[PDB]
Amino acid sequence: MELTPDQQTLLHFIMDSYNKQRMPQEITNKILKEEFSAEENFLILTEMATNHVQVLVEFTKKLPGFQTLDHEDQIALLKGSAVEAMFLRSAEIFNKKLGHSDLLEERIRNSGISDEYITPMFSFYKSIGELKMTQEEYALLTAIVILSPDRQYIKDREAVEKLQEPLLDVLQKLCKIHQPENPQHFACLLGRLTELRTFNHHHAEMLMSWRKFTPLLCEIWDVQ
Amino acid sequence: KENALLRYLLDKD
Ligand SMILES: CC(C)(C)c1ccc(C(=O)Nc2ccccc2C(=O)Nc2ccc(C(=O)O)cc2)cc1
Repeated sequence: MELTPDQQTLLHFIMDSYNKQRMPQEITNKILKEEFSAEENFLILTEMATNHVQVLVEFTKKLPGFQTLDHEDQIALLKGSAVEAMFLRSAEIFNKKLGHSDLLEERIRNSGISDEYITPMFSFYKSIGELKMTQEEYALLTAIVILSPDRQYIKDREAVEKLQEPLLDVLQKLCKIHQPENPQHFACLLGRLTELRTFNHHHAEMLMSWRKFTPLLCEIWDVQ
Repeated sequence: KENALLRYLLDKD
């Protein structure tokens, strides 16, 4: 259908905050021209992960109605969404980087991370590509992931639900406009989130194989 | 306290 005036306001707010996304030229130049080693590659990944969290915190705080929620809840939502948001955000790097991806992919495959973890996540990046999601879709999807009622340790789940549902309605409308031909597009995006949820177990296993780590990463990931 | 860094970042600006 067509977005309501309130819905239009919500999308722009999400769009403005999301498009503040940054990739320090410093991180970009490391992947392209840097010591190609398992140790060096792992370090680059950590820097990117740390950078994402800083971006993620800014996007999360700016989220409409996020400031309303309980302070414990805000941390709980932020802690809950970190792995899923990071993988989705990393997935979005088909549009953003072009040469670099081959280097980035190789560095990721040589990080010393086990092969089993690599296949599913890369499959996800390839799988996510099929959707050919717009930037607006990525922003709405990330916000929905962040604003999850289901997250552990939430004192007031219902309050989180109200914020999340408006996003879903907006995202659903976007699918029709962006992809009028496919009526199953909204369902497909939701399905990916289910595939996204898998990574927390996968991410948790990766953590267990010690390799480093940044102070910000440790708090969010509950390291030690 | 626990999660001081996250709270500080959240309460930023
Ligand atoms: C070696 C071990 C498995 C313990 C490991 C290796 C790398 C890391 C890490 O810092 N990042 C990743 C590790 C494994 C698989 C994927 C990643 C990853 O995608 N990091 C990442 C997150 C967000 C962004 C971004 O959106 O800017 C970029 C990279 C953590 C643990």
